[PDB]
Amino acid sequence: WGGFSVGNPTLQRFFALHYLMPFVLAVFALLHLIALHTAGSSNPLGITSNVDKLS
Amino acid sequence: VSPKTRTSNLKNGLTIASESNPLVQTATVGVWIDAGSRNENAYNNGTAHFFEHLAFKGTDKRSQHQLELDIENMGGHLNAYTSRESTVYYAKSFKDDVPKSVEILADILQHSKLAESAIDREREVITRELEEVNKQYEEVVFDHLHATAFMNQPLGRTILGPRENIQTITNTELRKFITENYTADRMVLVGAGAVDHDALVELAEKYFSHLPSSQSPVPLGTPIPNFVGSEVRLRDDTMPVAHIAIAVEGVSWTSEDYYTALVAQAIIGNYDRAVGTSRHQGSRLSNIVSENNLANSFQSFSTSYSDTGLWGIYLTSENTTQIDDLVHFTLKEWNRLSTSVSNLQVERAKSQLKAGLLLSLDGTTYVAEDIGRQLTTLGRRVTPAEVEAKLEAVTEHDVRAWAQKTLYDKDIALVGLGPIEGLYDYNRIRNDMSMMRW
Ligand code: HEM
Repeated sequence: WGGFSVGNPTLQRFFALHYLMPFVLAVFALLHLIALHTAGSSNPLGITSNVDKLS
Repeated sequence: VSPKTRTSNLKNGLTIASESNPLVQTATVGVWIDAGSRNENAYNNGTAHFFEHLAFKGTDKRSQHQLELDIENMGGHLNAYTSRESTVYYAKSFKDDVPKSVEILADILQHSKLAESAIDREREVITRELEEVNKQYEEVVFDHLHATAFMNQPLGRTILGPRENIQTITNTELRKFITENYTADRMVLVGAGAVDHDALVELAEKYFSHLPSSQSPVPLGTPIPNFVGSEVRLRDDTMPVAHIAIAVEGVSWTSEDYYTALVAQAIIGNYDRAVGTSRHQGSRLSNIVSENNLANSFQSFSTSYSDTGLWGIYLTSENTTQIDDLVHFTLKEWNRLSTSVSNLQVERAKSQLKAGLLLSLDGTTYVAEDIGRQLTTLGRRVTPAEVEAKLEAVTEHDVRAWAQKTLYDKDIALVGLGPIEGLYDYNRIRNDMSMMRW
């Protein structure tokens, strides 16, 4: 809180972190796609799609 | 300047056409017929090719064995081939063996036995041919290309015909086919090499005078094809070489754009890594392909029929991870026929073609094939002077205008055979038929 209850210090720090967190989130979103790229997307049948790919 | 092609007719309407060459000692005489597989329907598809087998299986006079002996005794050989629009039967011999060869050809065309026993015997031979074309990859690719481009139309059918028809073709339908189609007004007797025209006309009067005339004589090379943008993929991961053909609807023999399409084809040209000169060719596609090892070969083609054609390219490649680049660069070179070609490429291609069209005719069989093809598609032999004038009339504006109406943003027929995993789907191939920057 930066104090003894929710107040000005809390609000100012939440603004700074709220601005930051979406950038961290974009990095992790990119990371999970790079991780996925090794296997590719799964598909609704649950089988391999290596036999039949589309751009 | 080559000797003049002499042309005479008989009363039935059989054309005789000759080009004498006193420097050779052999002669090619034969019969070019304006008829082929395209004249069959779906039920008798395969008949024309079936007949070609039976033509050499014995006549009313000479048996199969006698036929063999008679030709062996002549000294030369006989040859035949059936295409979609054309059938040919010719005999290469010595100068003075020409009357024998005309007599044998007249016999096998008019007086063939088509004996049930021989029909039944060939019915197995032809059935085996169905499982051995499979090896001739270029032919497999071109037959699928016609089948898809002219989907469910007569030009789309194969020459061999389906297995089903081979088992049901009778001597009746064979006889019917050759009676309807092998008429005098559809036939040209051609002689090239050591032939006298006047001698050949006499031999025609002796052997081909009792040929039927058709009821309604149309001119030679008289025909509606509706091209289908489409693809056939014959993926085979075990083959090391991919074979790919891409084509658009091209031009007929008598199109006004016939020479323009030949010039455009020459701008792309051919390439073969096995030929030493090919790395130095002027064609842009050739340079791209050779520098980057994209292909073993490519061959541009412009196939014509009486009422349509196919214009495109046939590629072979072992580079299985860069098929995409090969197709991409090929179609971007086609785009440039619409957007970029100038007098530089056009005049270079014209130079190359003016010679090429003459160079092709380097033996009596080639000359006879040229006279026969031109007589059965155009109704006349076109002199090299006329051909030189028609080529000279092609401008860069003509090429650009032709490519913009024929290639640019048009549907293609595409056939892939072999390890073609890297060949993208239809949309991505067809999207290369235009350039977003233009
Ligand atoms: C900002 C949030 C996220 C974004 C922008 C995002 C984006 C994507 C995209 C574009 C794909 C590939 C296309 C698709 O399958 O829909 C994908 C696949 C995937 N995502 Fe997400 N994602 C996000 C959050 C999450 C979350 C919260 C999870 C798991 C709890 C998740 C797990 C996955 C998995 C397992 C796949 C692979 C699914 C498959 O193709 O079979 N993602 N994501």
